[PDB]
Amino acid sequence: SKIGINGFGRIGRLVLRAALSCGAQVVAVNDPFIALEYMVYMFKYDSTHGVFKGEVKMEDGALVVDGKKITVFNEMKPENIPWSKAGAEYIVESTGVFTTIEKASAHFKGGAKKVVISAPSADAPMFVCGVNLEKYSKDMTVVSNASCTTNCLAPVAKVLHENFEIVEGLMTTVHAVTATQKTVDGPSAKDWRGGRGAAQNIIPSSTGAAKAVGKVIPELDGKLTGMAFRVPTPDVSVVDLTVRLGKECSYDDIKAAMKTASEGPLQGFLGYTEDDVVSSDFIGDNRSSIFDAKAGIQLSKTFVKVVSWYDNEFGYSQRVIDLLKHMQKVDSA
Amino acid sequence: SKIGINGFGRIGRLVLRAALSCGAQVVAVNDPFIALEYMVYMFKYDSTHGVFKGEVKMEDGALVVDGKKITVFNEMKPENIPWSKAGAEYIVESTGVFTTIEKASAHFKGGAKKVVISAPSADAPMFVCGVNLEKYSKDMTVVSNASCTTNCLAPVAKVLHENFEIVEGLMTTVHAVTATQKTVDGPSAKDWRGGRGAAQNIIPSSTGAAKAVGKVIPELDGKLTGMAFRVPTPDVSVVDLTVRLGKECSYDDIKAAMKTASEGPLQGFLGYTEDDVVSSDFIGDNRSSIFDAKAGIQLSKTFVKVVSWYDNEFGYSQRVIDLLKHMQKVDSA
Ligand SMILES: NC(=O)c1ccc[n+]([C@@H]2O[C@H](COP(=O)([O-])OP(=O)(O)OC[C@H]3O[C@@H](n4cnc5c(N)ncnc54)[C@H](O)[C@@H]3O)[C@@H](O)[C@H]2O)c1
Ligand SMILES: NC(=O)c1ccc[n+]([C@@H]2O[C@H](COP(=O)([O-])OP(=O)(O)OC[C@H]3O[C@@H](n4cnc5c(N)ncnc54)[C@H](O)[C@@H]3O)[C@@H](O)[C@H]2O)c1
Repeated sequence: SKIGINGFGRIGRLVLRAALSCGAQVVAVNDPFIALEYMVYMFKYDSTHGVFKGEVKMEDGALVVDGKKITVFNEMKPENIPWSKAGAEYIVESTGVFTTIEKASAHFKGGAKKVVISAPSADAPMFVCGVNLEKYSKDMTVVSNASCTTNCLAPVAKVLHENFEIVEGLMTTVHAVTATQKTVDGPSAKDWRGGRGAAQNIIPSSTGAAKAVGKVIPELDGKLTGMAFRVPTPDVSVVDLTVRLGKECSYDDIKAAMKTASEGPLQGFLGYTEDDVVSSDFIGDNRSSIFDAKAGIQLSKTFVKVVSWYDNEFGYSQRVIDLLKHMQKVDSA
Repeated sequence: SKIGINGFGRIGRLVLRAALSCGAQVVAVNDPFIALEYMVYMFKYDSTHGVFKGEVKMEDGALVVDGKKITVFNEMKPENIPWSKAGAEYIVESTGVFTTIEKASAHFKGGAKKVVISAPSADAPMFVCGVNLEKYSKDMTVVSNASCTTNCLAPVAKVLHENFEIVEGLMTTVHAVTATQKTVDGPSAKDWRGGRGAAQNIIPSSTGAAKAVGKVIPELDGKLTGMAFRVPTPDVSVVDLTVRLGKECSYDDIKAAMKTASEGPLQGFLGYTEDDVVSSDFIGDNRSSIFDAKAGIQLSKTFVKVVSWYDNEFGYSQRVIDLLKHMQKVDSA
């Protein structure tokens, strides 16, 4: 394609990494609070996933990724930052704060052209590879890729709602740690989630599963809402989902619905292991939304329980890249 | 006496809790980030060491810590922040930045007088219990309380030296705790110490061991040096040591010298016990530096290896307080 990145730190690494092996092309990297030498060791060496490969070294004004000429920009606040340099018309922002068109688009001034991001957003285009279909078209400057939780779910709905329709359902996600969770105990910050923890506590926490879903698959777009529980589980996570249903259920029926369908188009999204209680392995299995039958599956007529999953950290990597290609083609096509 | 604190965070809780039960009088803590309501829940709230009795509450812009009317100060930078104002005559300091007369006296600025600090202090009076003896006189306005490690350590010498003089001492800490260590993997900041962990991956690193020890009896100063190992362990900690000396030995012999002497002057510092290898229990055992014969022991005549215990969180506290009383009385005199 041809792109650059906000935040060498988690999501990025792969974006860069996946874009390289996974998808493709060339670029540049934007990270004040991480320097040249670092980019190398850092991106190369990561606790969750293992190590890199290739060569993680800097030569000429920059870092050499499988020699695919790459660079680092220090800058705080995109504007400040070039981006013009290299010509990375398609940009991926991990970030945190940076949510919404302004700052996103702002990016443009410094350079940019198209912007697609890691994280939900109230104002601005919202997306994911699952149901995205026709949604995104040239009209577009910027778009977003559903949260770790969100992207995973959108898929689940499809076969359940479309095939089973769906009325009234709620949820929880037992999760693997994000940047935000701290060691020992102490302060915290916004929306709180009491930042008292790490190794000691199973921590209650919330989310925008509804909104995201709805917009990803409106119809739904209200018939859902959610919350969550964080554990020391560093990398990787699973979700529990609840629903009531019009067409009558058979646990045999459901997991199958997904399976057959699963086979289908969806691919980078789906899964279905009858296999057997896999904890949280995945973690670089190489799967998008990926679910299973049995697990803690349970059944009755109009009411049922289902559970799918995540391998967030990474998994998100592949559908941003997934989109970047869709995006790429779409726009310039 | 009369005190105030730099940053409601770890040490402080106790700093205060203790000073409250253990020592006394009262205070007002300093912190732009940590707020009013916040404080009470926070302090009162620690899975690690526990939950507080009495009651932690916010009134007329003050915290009611076991009644004893209390103040909270919102300033970034001491100088900036009042002191005297609230009647805070002695001031302990909970940070690394602030270490040294520069910022130190600063507190004086706002309105202090006596300063006492969590952590070593190359520039300025430095100290520990055992050796702290006469050392501390009105002469000084500010003194530094050694690191978690160091205080636990200084104990070693005392016995090793007087017991065997000693011409060669070295060491290793099985450590845990401290924020910097970030979840998963990323930046970290100055000095390296790789904040590349938590649960997965242990982290090499060095600090306050040999070097400092000296001031608490330089005699030894030189015949020593140190480095440390950190486990995902939240709180508690163990030190290992090695030395060669003037002899007359047996692991039995040694523990005995320390035991007897242990009882002796030192008491609230030292120990012995036994209990095979006990464990990292001592998480609020209720003692300073505490060691054990058995735990682990190795022997070769003019050379042996030993181990000790320092519950950093809870431990250092008693000792700083321990000093707050000494200091106090010391100067007023
Ligand atoms: N962490 C996950 O597992 C995960 C999963 C899915 C989505 N996300 C999304 O990723 C984003 C952050 O997650 P991450 O762990 O991959 O990020 P990260 O915190 O590891 O990235 C932040 C780092 O990027 C660099 N950076 C670039 N621009 C910066 C700026 N303006 N200010 C400060 N630092 C800047 C700095 O090195 C900074 O420390 C969030 O939007 C989050 O919702 C994260
Ligand atoms: N952690 C230990 O086990 C241990 C043991 C002995 C000594 N110490 C000493 O404690 C200090 C840090 O360790 P800790 O975890 O016990 O402390 P903490 O990090 O975890 O305490 C820091 C607190 O100060 C606040 N703060 C932030 N910026 C500040 C500023 N500019 N001025 C004042 N307060 C500010 C923070 O918000 C937080 O509440 C170091 O000086 C260290 O040498 C720690």
